[PDB]
Amino acid sequence: PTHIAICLYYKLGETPLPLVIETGKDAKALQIIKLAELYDIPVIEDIPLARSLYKNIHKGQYITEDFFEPVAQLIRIAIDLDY
Amino acid sequence: IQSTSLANNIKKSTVIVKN
Repeated sequence: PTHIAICLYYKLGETPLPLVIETGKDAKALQIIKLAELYDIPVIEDIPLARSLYKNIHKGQYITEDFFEPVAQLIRIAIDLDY
Repeated sequence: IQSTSLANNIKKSTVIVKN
């Protein structure tokens, strides 16, 4: 973790809460960001949020309460970004 | 292979957060 990337997924009635589906540090983080550009997936920079998610919510885990509001804000941004 | 499997996973993502 010079570089961190956290991939969040939310789909109604499927994921009960936002789900971390993938994470990466360093080269893998860089690759995730490059793949995001290729697939036009919204990417948002937030240093303390990225660190906290990386430390606390592992791949395949749902976010916990302390993350509800910041992640909810990210998802509201994302779903209309660059339309 | 990682890259093609990472892509196949990643591509459904709603949002990616980075530092």
